[PDB]
Amino acid sequence: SGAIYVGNYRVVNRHLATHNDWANLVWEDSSRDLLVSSTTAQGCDTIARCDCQTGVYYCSSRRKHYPVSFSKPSLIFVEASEYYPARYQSHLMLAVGHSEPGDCGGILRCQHGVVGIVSTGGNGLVGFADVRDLLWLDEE
Ligand SMILES: CSc1ccccc1CC(=O)N1CC[C@](O)(c2c[nH]nn2)C1
Ligand SMILES: [Zn+2]
Repeated sequence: SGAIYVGNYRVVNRHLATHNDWANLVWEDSSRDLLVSSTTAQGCDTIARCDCQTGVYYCSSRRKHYPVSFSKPSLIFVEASEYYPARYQSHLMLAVGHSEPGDCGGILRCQHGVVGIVSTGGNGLVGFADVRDLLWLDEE
């Protein structure tokens, strides 16, 4: 579980998106595992606009924030699960770290702000859906 609240938007994992997210959809991308929906109140999370490769992420399976080195967003092959088949997910960044399915939504952050949220995992690796290129989230 977990979301980003920036302006009048809510960013969640497309596979965890609620009924109310679809009844107010703004943008969604199955290959990115991202879904943006509309909120009534203003959000206060700042999105990082940078090329940072070091940061801190929340892991709910450990009630802990872990510092990590992560690769740049890339087209990475992801194992088949009950939400998606085995395919290449785009804008994905991998780090060596603990990750469990219920961890999806935990924010990855650098000194510039919010980099993304947990999307993939297993094998002692944790994958994050980058949001630093969705420049429109700030404006409108
Ligand atoms: C943190 S995910 C994880 C952690 C430990 C083990 C396995 C996983 C993978 C998983 O169960 N899923 C469920 C949907 C998934 O998040 C996904 C796929 N593509 N985009 N989102 C991958
Ligand atoms: Zn940064």
